[PDB]
Amino acid sequence: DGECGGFWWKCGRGKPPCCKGYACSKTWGWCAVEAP
Repeated sequence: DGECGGFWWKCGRGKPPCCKGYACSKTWGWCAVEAP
């Protein structure tokens, strides 16, 4: 039961466990789906 964030949540270098398919970004300051 890994925790998941949302579509555009705020995160550091991947501290908060985002949802499957979502990636966090320290330069951006948030976590979202890795489309690009």
